[PDB]
Amino acid sequence: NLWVTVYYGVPVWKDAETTLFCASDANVWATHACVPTDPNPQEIHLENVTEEFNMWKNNMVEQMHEDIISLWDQSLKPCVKLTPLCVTLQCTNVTNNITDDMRGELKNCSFNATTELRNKRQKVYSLFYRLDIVPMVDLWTNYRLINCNTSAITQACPKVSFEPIPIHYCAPAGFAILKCKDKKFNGTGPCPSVSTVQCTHGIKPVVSTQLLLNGSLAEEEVIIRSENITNNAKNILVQLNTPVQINCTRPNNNTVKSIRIGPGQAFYYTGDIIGDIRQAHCNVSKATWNETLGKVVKQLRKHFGNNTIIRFAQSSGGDLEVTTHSFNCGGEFFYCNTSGLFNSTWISNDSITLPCRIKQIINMWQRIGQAMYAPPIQGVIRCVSNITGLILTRDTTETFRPGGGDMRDNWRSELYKYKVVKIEPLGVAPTRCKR
Amino acid sequence: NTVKSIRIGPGQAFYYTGDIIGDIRQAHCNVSKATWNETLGKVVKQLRKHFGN
Amino acid sequence: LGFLGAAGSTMGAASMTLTVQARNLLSHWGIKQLQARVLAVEHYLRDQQLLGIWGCSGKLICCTNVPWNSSWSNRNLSEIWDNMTWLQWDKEISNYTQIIYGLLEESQNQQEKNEQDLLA
Amino acid sequence: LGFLGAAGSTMGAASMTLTVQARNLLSHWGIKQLQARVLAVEHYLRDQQLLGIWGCSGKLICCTNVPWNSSWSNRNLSEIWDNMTWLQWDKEISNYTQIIYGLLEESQNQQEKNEQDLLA
Amino acid sequence: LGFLGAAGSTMGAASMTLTVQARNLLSHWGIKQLQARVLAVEHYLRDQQLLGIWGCSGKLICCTNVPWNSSWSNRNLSEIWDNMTWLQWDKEISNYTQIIYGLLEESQNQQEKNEQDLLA
Ligand SMILES: *[C@@H]1O[C@H](CO)[C@@H](O[C@@H]2O[C@H](CO)[C@@H](O[C@@H]3O[C@H](CO)[C@@H](O)[C@H](O[C@H]4O[C@H](CO)[C@@H](O)[C@H](O)[C@@H]4O)[C@@H]3O)[C@H](O)[C@H]2NC(C)=O)[C@H](O)[C@H]1NC(C)=O
Ligand SMILES: *[C@@H]1O[C@H](CO)[C@@H](O[C@@H]2O[C@H](CO)[C@@H](O[C@@H]3O[C@H](CO)[C@@H](O)[C@H](O)[C@@H]3O)[C@H](O)[C@H]2NC(C)=O)[C@H](O)[C@H]1NC(C)=O
Ligand SMILES: *[C@@H]1O[C@H](CO[C@@H]2O[C@@H](C)[C@@H](O)[C@@H](O)[C@@H]2O)[C@@H](O[C@@H]2O[C@H](CO)[C@@H](O)[C@H](O)[C@H]2NC(C)=O)[C@H](O)[C@H]1NC(C)=O
Ligand SMILES: *[C@@H]1O[C@H](CO[C@@H]2O[C@@H](C)[C@@H](O)[C@@H](O)[C@@H]2O)[C@@H](O[C@@H]2O[C@H](CO)[C@@H](O)[C@H](O)[C@H]2NC(C)=O)[C@H](O)[C@H]1NC(C)=O
Ligand SMILES: *[C@@H]1O[C@H](CO[C@@H]2O[C@@H](C)[C@@H](O)[C@@H](O)[C@@H]2O)[C@@H](O[C@@H]2O[C@H](CO)[C@@H](O)[C@H](O)[C@H]2NC(C)=O)[C@H](O)[C@H]1NC(C)=O
Ligand SMILES: *[C@@H]1O[C@H](CO)[C@@H](O[C@@H]2O[C@H](CO)[C@@H](O)[C@H](O)[C@H]2NC(C)=O)[C@H](O)[C@H]1NC(C)=O
Ligand SMILES: *[C@@H]1O[C@H](CO)[C@@H](O[C@@H]2O[C@H](CO)[C@@H](O)[C@H](O)[C@H]2NC(C)=O)[C@H](O)[C@H]1NC(C)=O
Ligand SMILES: *[C@@H]1O[C@H](CO[C@@H]2O[C@@H](C)[C@@H](O)[C@@H](O)[C@@H]2O)[C@@H](O)[C@H](O)[C@H]1NC(C)=O
Ligand SMILES: *[C@@H]1O[C@H](CO[C@@H]2O[C@@H](C)[C@@H](O)[C@@H](O)[C@@H]2O)[C@@H](O)[C@H](O)[C@H]1NC(C)=O
Ligand SMILES: *[C@@H]1O[C@H](CO[C@@H]2O[C@@H](C)[C@@H](O)[C@@H](O)[C@@H]2O)[C@@H](O)[C@H](O)[C@H]1NC(C)=O
Ligand SMILES: *[C@@H]1O[C@H](CO)[C@@H](O)[C@H](O)[C@H]1NC(C)=O
Ligand SMILES: *[C@@H]1O[C@H](CO)[C@@H](O)[C@H](O)[C@H]1NC(C)=O
Ligand SMILES: *[C@@H]1O[C@H](CO)[C@@H](O)[C@H](O)[C@H]1NC(C)=O
Ligand SMILES: *[C@@H]1O[C@H](CO)[C@@H](O)[C@H](O)[C@H]1NC(C)=O
Ligand SMILES: *[C@@H]1O[C@H](CO)[C@@H](O)[C@H](O)[C@H]1NC(C)=O
Ligand SMILES: *[C@@H]1O[C@H](CO)[C@@H](O)[C@H](O)[C@H]1NC(C)=O
Ligand SMILES: *[C@@H]1O[C@H](CO)[C@@H](O)[C@H](O)[C@H]1NC(C)=O
Ligand SMILES: *[C@@H]1O[C@H](CO)[C@@H](O)[C@H](O)[C@H]1NC(C)=O
Ligand SMILES: *[C@@H]1O[C@H](CO)[C@@H](O)[C@H](O)[C@H]1NC(C)=O
Ligand SMILES: *[C@@H]1O[C@H](CO)[C@@H](O)[C@H](O)[C@H]1NC(C)=O
Ligand SMILES: *[C@@H]1O[C@H](CO)[C@@H](O)[C@H](O)[C@H]1NC(C)=O
Ligand SMILES: *[C@@H]1O[C@H](CO)[C@@H](O)[C@H](O)[C@H]1NC(C)=O
Ligand SMILES: *[C@@H]1O[C@H](CO)[C@@H](O)[C@H](O)[C@H]1NC(C)=O
Ligand SMILES: *[C@@H]1O[C@H](CO)[C@@H](O)[C@H](O)[C@H]1NC(C)=O
Ligand SMILES: *[C@@H]1O[C@H](CO)[C@@H](O)[C@H](O)[C@H]1NC(C)=O
Ligand SMILES: *[C@@H]1O[C@H](CO)[C@@H](O)[C@H](O)[C@H]1NC(C)=O
Ligand SMILES: *[C@@H]1O[C@H](CO)[C@@H](O)[C@H](O)[C@H]1NC(C)=O
Ligand SMILES: *[C@@H]1O[C@H](CO)[C@@H](O)[C@H](O)[C@H]1NC(C)=O
Ligand SMILES: *[C@@H]1O[C@H](CO)[C@@H](O)[C@H](O)[C@H]1NC(C)=O
Ligand SMILES: *[C@@H]1O[C@H](CO)[C@@H](O)[C@H](O)[C@H]1NC(C)=O
Ligand SMILES: *[C@@H]1O[C@H](CO)[C@@H](O)[C@H](O)[C@H]1NC(C)=O
Ligand SMILES: *[C@@H]1O[C@H](CO)[C@@H](O)[C@H](O)[C@H]1NC(C)=O
Repeated sequence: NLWVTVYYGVPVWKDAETTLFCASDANVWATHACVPTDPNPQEIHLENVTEEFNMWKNNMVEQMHEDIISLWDQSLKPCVKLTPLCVTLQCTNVTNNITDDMRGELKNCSFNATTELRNKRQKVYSLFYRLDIVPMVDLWTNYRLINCNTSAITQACPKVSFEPIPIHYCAPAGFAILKCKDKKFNGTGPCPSVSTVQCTHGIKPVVSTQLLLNGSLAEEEVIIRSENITNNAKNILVQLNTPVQINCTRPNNNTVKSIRIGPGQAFYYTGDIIGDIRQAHCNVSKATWNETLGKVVKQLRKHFGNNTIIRFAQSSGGDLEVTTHSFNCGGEFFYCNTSGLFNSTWISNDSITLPCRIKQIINMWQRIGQAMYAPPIQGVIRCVSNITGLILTRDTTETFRPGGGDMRDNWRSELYKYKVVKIEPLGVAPTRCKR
Repeated sequence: NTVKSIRIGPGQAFYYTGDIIGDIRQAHCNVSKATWNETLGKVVKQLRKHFGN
Repeated sequence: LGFLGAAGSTMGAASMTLTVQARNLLSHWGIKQLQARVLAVEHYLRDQQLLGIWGCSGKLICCTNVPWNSSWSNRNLSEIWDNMTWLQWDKEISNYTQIIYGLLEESQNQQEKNEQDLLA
Repeated sequence: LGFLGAAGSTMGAASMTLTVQARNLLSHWGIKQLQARVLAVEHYLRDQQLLGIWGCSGKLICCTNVPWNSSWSNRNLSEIWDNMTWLQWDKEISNYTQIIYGLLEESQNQQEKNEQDLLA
Repeated sequence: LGFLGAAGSTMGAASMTLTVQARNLLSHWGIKQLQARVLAVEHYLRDQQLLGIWGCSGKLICCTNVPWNSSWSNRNLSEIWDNMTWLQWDKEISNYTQIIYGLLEESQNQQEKNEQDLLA
């Protein structure tokens, strides 16, 4: 007769939601807070394990979201508060060689700033982007800063970069992370090849909207992942199997000056522009871009009708923060017009130039109670990034438009292959063996 | 009470009474008289067990 | 040969790696890390307390005096141990678990009292 | 029959609910929650360490080789074990506790060395 | 007779104070103190887990079935246990320690499986 035998150390697990901690590899940003990583920690193949994955229901995403926002806010705690600067600014047109594209984009404003002494004021003359100021009370030359009628602006500290240093997510003892290695995995359902890891690879916390930059590429083919593909209320995350190179610039040689506005409190502002005034822009190779969309279309036709029409169009609405391609390029915040990328209909060394707007006072996260002022950067800025995926939304003829307003989508595009489970080492089975 | 508000700073609102609609009267509380007298009678009966009867 | 490497293997093979998994059970900002460390310890201790209650303290493979009521799983010892992985077994008999644990506790209580009465 | 349900019963009855109590020993705003969890663990581990020192690890009932000096309590075996609850017993022999613990420790050290020599 | 009092004495003497040392292993401003308490617990538990793996649970002196390959230390008993202090011994055979621990683990696994097949 078979009797109960208790085994401890049994290789069994259950789905679980627990706390993960961050780690990193070896001008301070998104660090100190995380533990240094182990070199080449471990990966165990788990040769005969099949397991079910379900991105979008994955709480690792929520934790990464919370950590990034929290660390972001923490970095501003010791920085100068630009509340003494919520004043009447007198603003006129910029006296330089301005191309047509830049007319009305910059204003030369003069304000009275506070000083080291409480009883003294100074007179400062600085350039502002039009998007950061608002005219007021029917006075032709009188402006105020955009966010003094809501939150206090905090100046970001000049010594802190926003470089997207990769963050690894590590399991606590008693937990493990399972990794799906199926090259055709679309975010849900059974995964035939699942390995075990200690900690995820580092993921760069890049913040952008409609085009995902510097992420992972699909191993073989473009993969379209969505919670419910026939539900037009859902976003579609499209991973590319090839990068598209994008070259962005702010072609204006700026002089940055600073003043004290308080007791050891420095304020930074664009003083003057050397040379001509030109619009910021991004360059995308035309042929590469057309090949990229053709691949996306071929894959969309597997979910939509085959003998169909697929149309790409620009966003139909919303504010600048969601109708453009937002990204951080060398510390400056760009809002680029992608209508030059999504203007075609697909039926059954030239380049595309995207004009860009620049803002210094930004909100980062979709929040109301915070603002931040990005100090301007001296000189001219250039950056080159890889487009690794698109975020699309959907309206015969299926029409798709750029989306991406919700940041958790960016993090899902990297965390989709990971699952957290709890180890359950204790269990029983019948064995022919009695005390 | 008609309540009004102003900004006093950058996203800092202050709330205050603007004015009063109708007559101005004193705030007050109502305790039923008999109920209160019965309540004290019970309290007194118990105090008398610690104090003289 | 590493942690959970045997998860896809048959129970009769996987049982030889019990020490591999056992050793992976132990090891305001910073508070969530303390919470994770504290719960790892609490879960560990509960499993050890339970093994103690059942009289399985100090061992990875513990034979008991409780018999296998076929109504839990009427499968035979060339199927359970040679054709099923621990994950599939755990699912098969997950309903009838807080019966088995209760029986193991009762059996040990009787064994302790019988053993004291002999040592007299 | 639940936690401390036997507290008002005689020692001879209460001794059958030892698992009921053993199972209830485990599990800045909010920091005190962690402090409470940590101390619960520390107290648990000290009891387990002490049972280990005395050679009682893994058991709820442990017989020893230390004899009961009448000076601690001269009550006969059926005035203690069916006429007196555990609360009243603990009060009766509170002063003479650390003595007993010291004797138990010495007994186990003698027991471990003797056994070692017999396994040569 | 206190904690580490025997540290400078010979292994053959120091082996009698094992309980003295075992008892000293357990017990924003205030966080680093909480962290210290948590790590003290984790170190304790790892040693206990390891003793459990080797089949030494519950005891301070544990004899095993693994032999002493002379290549680790070719000194005779009446050197090791009469002259050297534990500190000098620990340094002498520090290098070849992970090898010994691995052997102890394998020995216990073989023993647990052999016993399972003797209770059949
Ligand atoms: C996608 O990935 C690419 C590749 O990593 C990334 O481009 C890189 O951006 C950084 C930040 O702008 C560049 O680093 C600078 O390079 C210039 C070279 O002239 C240096 O002078 C800079 O040093 C000064 O500024 C620092 C500011 O933090 C100071 O700390 C420092 O003391 C100096 O004053 C700085 O090193 C880097 O060169 C490029 N890499 C390449 C190959 O071009 C891109 O930004 C990523 N895209 C997104 C959206 O994240
Ligand atoms: C925006 O308005 C400000 C204020 O009018 C302009 O700054 C001023 O620019 C003039 C012309 O460049 C400066 O005059 C120069 O002064 C230097 C010495 O400081 C002298 O060597 C030059 O020969 C010339 O006289 C003036 O000083 C400067 N004021 C400040 C506060 O710097 C600014 O150029 C305007 N920006 C544009 C392009 O609209
Ligand atoms: C073996 O199990 C049978 C069937 O028990 C049912 O299934 C078990 C998994 C568990 O859920 C039981 O509670 C279920 O009743 C037992 O037969 C029954 O036993 C219970 C007492 O446990 C009794 O009340 C019922 O009248 C019995 N009859 C049935 C068929 O329901 C059988 O006694 C168990 N044998 C052992 C070894 O305990
Ligand atoms: C049993 O106890 C008697 C009385 O000891 C007293 O009470 C004990 C609880 C403890 O507190 C002792 O220290 C107390 O002295 C012991 O008798 C005396 O023991 C002490 C210490 O050994 C000794 O100095 C006295 O001379 C003893 N007196 C007598 C009357 O003999 C007795 O030794 C204890 N026996 C055991 C088994 O330890
Ligand atoms: C006893 O040890 C010898 C050699 O010991 C090795 O070096 C020592 C300093 C120490 O680090 C030991 O643990 C090492 O094993 C063993 O002989 C060698 O054994 C290894 C496998 O362990 C084998 O690969 C070599 O070819 C052997 N030959 C050599 C170089 O001597 C011996 O097997 C060990 N015997 C026992 C009983 O374990
Ligand atoms: C983006 O593309 C434009 C258009 O091809 C580039 O502009 C040319 O730059 C060269 C070098 O300075 C000039 O000689 C040409 O006359 C410019 N073309 C035109 C139409 O004005 C631009 O340099 C590219 N750059 C980025 C992203 O930095
Ligand atoms: C990007 O640029 C295009 C122009 O190429 C803008 O599209 C125009 O938008 C206005 C409404 O504001 C319409 O009346 C025009 O008919 C549109 N033009 C074309 C060719 O369709 C577009 O709004 C800009 N988008 C962003 C985010 O800046
Ligand atoms: C174990 O069972 C094997 C298969 O038996 C048949 O199929 C299983 C699924 C049940 O439905 C069973 O009742 C059937 O008879 C046998 O080939 C094997 O010999 C059995 N071994 C033992 C020890 O019983
Ligand atoms: C046990 O003793 C009872 C009387 O108790 C006496 O006083 C108590 C405080 C102790 O000192 C005890 O040893 C004394 O004998 C008797 O009534 C009872 O019958 C006795 N029972 C047995 C089992 O002998
Ligand atoms: C123990 O060893 C002492 C030193 O002699 C030798 O060196 C040590 C390392 C061993 O290898 C041993 O076999 C050698 O004899 C001796 O002085 C002493 O007599 C030895 N005692 C015993 C009990 O053998
Ligand atoms: C500014 O533009 C005018 C033409 O409108 C030109 O004559 C003048 O030289 C330009 N100045 C500079 C500094 O380029
Ligand atoms: C200044 O810019 C405004 C547009 O914001 C334009 O209407 C006005 O004519 C410009 N004035 C001069 C002198 O360029
Ligand atoms: C600030 O003023 C602008 C004027 O266009 C208005 O749209 C916005 O709602 C105001 N914000 C607050 C917090 O009142
Ligand atoms: C872009 O893709 C190329 C492919 O050869 C790779 O070498 C490069 O590092 C990628 N750039 C970024 C920023 O990931
Ligand atoms: C993802 O794969 C599952 C496989 O069961 C399929 O049912 C689902 O429709 C697929 N979704 C997308 C967007 O490919
Ligand atoms: C997908 O969307 C359609 C919309 O008609 C709905 O009927 C269906 O239940 C949804 N399926 C899932 C899995 O959400
Ligand atoms: C980006 O700049 C590099 C030179 O560093 C050039 O080879 C490449 O073609 C440019 N890419 C685009 C899209 O213009
Ligand atoms: C869709 O068209 C492709 C050719 O582009 C063909 O291989 C595939 O079988 C077609 N699918 C269906 C359902 O007709
Ligand atoms: C789309 O392309 C056509 C080509 O004739 C052009 O006229 C139209 O302005 C373009 N639309 C956008 C938004 O660029
Ligand atoms: C900006 O102008 C200054 C003039 O002194 C020159 O030294 C510097 O190199 C220029 N920077 C760029 C990016 O053109
Ligand atoms: C309070 O109002 C209720 C209204 O239903 C009334 O019945 C009750 O008597 C009032 N209490 C007192 C103390 O007047
Ligand atoms: C309160 O109770 C006393 C009892 O002596 C009685 O004389 C008095 O009239 C009572 N008052 C009321 C309001 O019931
Ligand atoms: C107080 O008076 C009441 C009513 O006559 C009586 O029942 C009670 O016993 C008296 N208590 C004392 C202390 O006299
Ligand atoms: C996986 O299953 C095959 C039989 O299909 C077996 O030969 C192989 O040994 C199993 N792998 C593992 C790791 O158990
Ligand atoms: C169980 O045995 C069957 C026999 O047909 C085999 O096909 C299957 O792969 C085996 N499964 C495992 C987990 O070994
Ligand atoms: C356990 O009970 C649930 C009740 O919903 C049932 O669905 C499941 O199949 C049962 N599993 C077994 C038979 O162990
Ligand atoms: C309380 O005392 C009575 C009378 O001796 C007894 O019957 C009852 O079982 C006792 N209660 C408990 C919990 O032991
Ligand atoms: C309890 O102790 C008293 C005094 O010795 C004794 O008379 C009585 O019989 C005892 N009762 C029981 C149940 O032991
Ligand atoms: C223990 O000692 C204290 C102080 O001497 C004394 O008051 C108490 O009664 C004693 N209790 C016992 C159990 O003897
Ligand atoms: C220290 O060494 C001396 C011999 O030099 C010995 O007599 C003494 O007992 C030793 N003390 C300890 C604590 O081992
Ligand atoms: C111990 O050390 C002393 C002094 O070095 C030496 O005389 C004695 O022989 C040693 N005893 C042994 C055999 O270890
Ligand atoms: C232990 O290892 C170190 C580094 O390899 C070496 O220097 C030392 O001699 C070794 N000691 C022993 C006891 O072999």
